[PDB]
Amino acid sequence: QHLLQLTVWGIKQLQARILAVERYLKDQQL
Amino acid sequence: QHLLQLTVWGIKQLQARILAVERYLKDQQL
Amino acid sequence: QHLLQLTVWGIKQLQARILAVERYLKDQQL
Repeated sequence: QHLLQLTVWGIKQLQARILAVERYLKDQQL
Repeated sequence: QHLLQLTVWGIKQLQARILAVERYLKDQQL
Repeated sequence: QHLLQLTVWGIKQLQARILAVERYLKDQQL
């Protein structure tokens, strides 16, 4: 129903996925 | 014209780019 | 105040973070 709210949530989900990738690179020492 | 529609599409495009990175890490065995 | 404007900016910020990851993979030769 509230698509703008949904995009805010979607952006947060994608932020968490990018953060997990950044952290993975750090943790695996690339 | 419909900027909220455009942000939905943009989020989908970024999702595909993050997915490609996740898959690359897996495929290259990091 | 203008949440749709804010999501456009947020998407741009996430795009820059994904781009930095893509470039990192290239530069580190994975």
